[PDB]
Amino acid sequence: RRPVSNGNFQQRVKAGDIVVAPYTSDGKITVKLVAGQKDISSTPDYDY
Amino acid sequence: ANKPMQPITSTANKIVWSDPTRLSTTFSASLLRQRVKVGIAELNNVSGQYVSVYKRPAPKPEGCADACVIMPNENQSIRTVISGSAENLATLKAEWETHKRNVDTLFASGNAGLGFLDPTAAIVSSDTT
Amino acid sequence: ANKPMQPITSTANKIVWSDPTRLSTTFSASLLRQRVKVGIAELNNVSGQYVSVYKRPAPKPEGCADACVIMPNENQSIRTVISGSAENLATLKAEWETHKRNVDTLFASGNAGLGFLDPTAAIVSSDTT
Amino acid sequence: ANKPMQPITSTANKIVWSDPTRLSTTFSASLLRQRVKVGIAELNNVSGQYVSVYKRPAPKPEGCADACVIMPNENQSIRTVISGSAENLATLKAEWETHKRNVDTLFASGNAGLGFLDPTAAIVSSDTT
Amino acid sequence: ANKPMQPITSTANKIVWSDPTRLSTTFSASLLRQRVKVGIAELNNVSGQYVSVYKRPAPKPEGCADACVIMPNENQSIRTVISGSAENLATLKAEWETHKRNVDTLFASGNAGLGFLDPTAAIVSSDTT
Repeated sequence: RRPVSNGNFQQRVKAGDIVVAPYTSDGKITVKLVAGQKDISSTPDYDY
Repeated sequence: ANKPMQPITSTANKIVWSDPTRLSTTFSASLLRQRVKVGIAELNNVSGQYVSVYKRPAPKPEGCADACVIMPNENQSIRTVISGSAENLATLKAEWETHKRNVDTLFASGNAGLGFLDPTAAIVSSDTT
Repeated sequence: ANKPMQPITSTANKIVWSDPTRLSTTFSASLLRQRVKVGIAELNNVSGQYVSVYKRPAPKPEGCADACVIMPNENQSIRTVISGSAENLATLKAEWETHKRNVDTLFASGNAGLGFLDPTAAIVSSDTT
Repeated sequence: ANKPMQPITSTANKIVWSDPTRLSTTFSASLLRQRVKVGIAELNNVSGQYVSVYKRPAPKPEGCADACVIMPNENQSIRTVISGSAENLATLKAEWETHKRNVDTLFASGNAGLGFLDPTAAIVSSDTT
Repeated sequence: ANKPMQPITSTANKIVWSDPTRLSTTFSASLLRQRVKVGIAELNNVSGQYVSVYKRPAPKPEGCADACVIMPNENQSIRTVISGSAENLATLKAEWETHKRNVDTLFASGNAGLGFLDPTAAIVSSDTT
């Protein structure tokens, strides 16, 4: 997070001024890596 | 060297240091970040109150070393404030250090501490020639 | 060793200065001298309030307005006050140095100007081991 | 091989611990600092209020089992307040350890916790001879 | 070889000791017992206040013992209370035993006496593994 306080924000808004400030809420970045079997070779066959 | 001081009231804005061997000696730094509008521009303002307090004992009269003679201790408060913008911090440093040289040439080397202020004492600006 | 200002108002109490090229920058110095009854003794206490003021314009909007579109100036002001018994001036000078060190070690050499307090910043007292 | 706990709520004055496995038990320690005049001389006074709470329901009437957990919880609180001048910690610690075996004589060896008094008990002061 | 105390004042609840050589030092103990009823259970509640107070002289200024210079005295008070049911007293001692080492680590071993709170102090709980 990168919070910023706008000084006397309440006093300015009471006076009527409009106040805008950049913000960045806390995030959550994740990656799943799922193992997968690979059929490297398959040739013989049988009948059922 | 000099005795390091440990924090007493650790806060996001206020940190107060005191000498463990002498709790009277304190140095607290109070800081305040703000987003300030002055004109057609947004600036952040950082204010730092830097105050150091020493409870110095009264001066020993004349030249007796003696021993167990206690005299009441008097306070010695030295408080500074800083006002400016973070984007101007680099140029604020120059003003801070030239403020130091202005003060010491007037107070440290000078005799303004005694109460005698000198109009002719030469002092120097911030920006170079 | 840069351009020196010259005084504008000389008085027994307050003396202000200003750079002739730019009257904006000033260096005020006011003194309040009192008598303090510490204990079975009288001492003189002086409150030397020193102010440095300079108007600095806001940084340019990434060089898209530039030519004579001058934005207002901020308030780069540093106020410092010193109080103490004139009889303990010499030791008060000593703590003035360690006051510089403590301020510089966290602000000049640190990022206190940005505003992040440093709990582990090394701060020492005037006294010596 | 006890079960250590970690702090759960910290403040410049109040720090609270609690065992993660059993959140009921806490060791909450508070500290209050003041400075006072006694012999027209400054002594820094420190007050440490240490609290340990525990909730362990087990009267256990004789030897039943199974559905005998319906018994209500009861509170056990043990609180310690330590006060004194910071300048005398070295000799104040001797008072603490003397206070330890002193109450242990009444509490640990004796049966004062049941509600009894033993005027014949051996109570000794910190001062030696 | 510590000097022992013997009772001064006897009361149904409060018993106090004092040293014959120095009457300033005292150690008191006041007990309070209540009848406590909960669901299908009877509890014997006992609250024992244990106050040990000394009247220690103020620290003599360093570098001198000389002819007696009478420093004033200050009160170093250590007080504890034990609250709980009577039946589980035997296993309450361990919690009191834990409260000993828990405080000793924070205060006696550490520097919390000066007012230095250590959130990293290694403190454990009554229950073991």
